[PDB]
Amino acid sequence: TLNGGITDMLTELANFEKNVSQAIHKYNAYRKAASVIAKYPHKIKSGAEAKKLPGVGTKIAEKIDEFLATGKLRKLEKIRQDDTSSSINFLTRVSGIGPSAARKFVDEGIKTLEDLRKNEDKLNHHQRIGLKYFGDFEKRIPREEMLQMQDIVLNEVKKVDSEYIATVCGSFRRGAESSGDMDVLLTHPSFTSESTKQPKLLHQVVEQLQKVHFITDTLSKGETKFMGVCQLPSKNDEKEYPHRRIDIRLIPKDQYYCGVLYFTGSDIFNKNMRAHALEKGFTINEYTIRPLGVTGVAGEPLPVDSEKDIFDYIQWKYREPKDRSE
DNA sequence: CCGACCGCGCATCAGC
DNA sequence: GCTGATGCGC
DNA sequence: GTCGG
Ligand SMILES: Nc1nc2c(ncn2[C@H]2C[C@H](O)[C@@H](COP(=O)(O)OP(=O)(O)C(F)(F)P(=O)(O)O)O2)c(=O)[nH]1
Ligand SMILES: [Cl-]
Ligand SMILES: [Cl-]
Ligand SMILES: [Cl-]
Ligand SMILES: [Cl-]
Ligand SMILES: [Mg+2]
Ligand code: NA
Ligand code: NA
Ligand code: NA
Repeated sequence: TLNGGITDMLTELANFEKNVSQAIHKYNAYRKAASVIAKYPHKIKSGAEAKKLPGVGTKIAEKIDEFLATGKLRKLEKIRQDDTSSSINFLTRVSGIGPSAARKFVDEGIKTLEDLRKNEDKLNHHQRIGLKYFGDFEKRIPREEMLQMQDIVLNEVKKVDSEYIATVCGSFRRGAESSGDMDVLLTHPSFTSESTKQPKLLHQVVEQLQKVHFITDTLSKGETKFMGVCQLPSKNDEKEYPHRRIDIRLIPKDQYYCGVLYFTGSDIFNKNMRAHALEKGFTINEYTIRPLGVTGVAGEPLPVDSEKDIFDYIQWKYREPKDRSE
């Protein structure tokens, strides 16, 4: 929060480009700037000072001067005054409603929460759940609750099969004192890059968690990726906990490190690392790290036995989870 | 300049 | 039914 | 919107 004013501005600008302009590269350009500045250990005094940092160009330097000088940005002031922009930005806050759907709904006259509610018929399954838990999904999850949730998930998983290994990643693994959701990496010895000796591996876990009333809804579900809703159990007479978003990813056992790396994030950290990888002649995905042949085509997976091996391949000093929050 | 911007699972759709 | 592109999200 | 070659 040392430069909280500036970073909030950039993020607001990032959201505008993504949601309203549908300019994904401008979106990421603003995010990178916000990130590098959030990490800057000095209270910024000028755009020029800011331009020294990588990711901050001329355009953003100018905006920072305006912000430092007036405490606001006219460009944003107008965006906030624009009804269409405001409506699209809001609608995209519903899980399942993206830039396209948001703009389309506004085109039909659906611009508010009230509107969405009386038009459920026009929403797909995911969007319907996103609306239902609109309020809840906006709430943060205290680490204390993340710990209780972890306990439930690991123990329930263990009940299904002692050989499953469930790892909580995302901001939680990065040591965050609060998280936006719960991210679970799952592995079973019967599922490897070599073969799938047992079907319904993810299903079983999902089913067990639904049985105990932990998982309450499903946004989407496939063979290796579950995306849904969960809720901690409340005691007698106490208000129940808010519903939380939960993602579960089943990854081949032998590809755990690339998997835990990917799911630990952050998303921006992953983008930076994968980009750096390319520059170093490698391509990284949640399964493997492969070299780039002279042609520019990925080669065979390289041997990995720790998160650090991945960092070594691209000549990056290892960075603990707590330091990957970009 | 100007091309590149990480990589991929699931839901949905049009076209065959 | 299938494949492929697109939307959305992680 | 920003970067490198
Ligand atoms: N290669 C990519 N990896 C991505 C991307 N988005 C998410 N991820 C990865 C890294 C997250 O930690 C992880 C979980 O995705 P999530 O959105 O939950 O992020 P995080 O948990 O880090 C969080 F934003 F901090 P939260 O508010 O939930 O506490 O998924 C992406 O665009 N590319
Ligand atoms: Cl763009
Ligand atoms: Cl402003
Ligand atoms: Cl691996
Ligand atoms: Cl791969
Ligand atoms: Mg998360
Ligand atoms: Na710069
Ligand atoms: Na959304
Ligand atoms: Na998540």
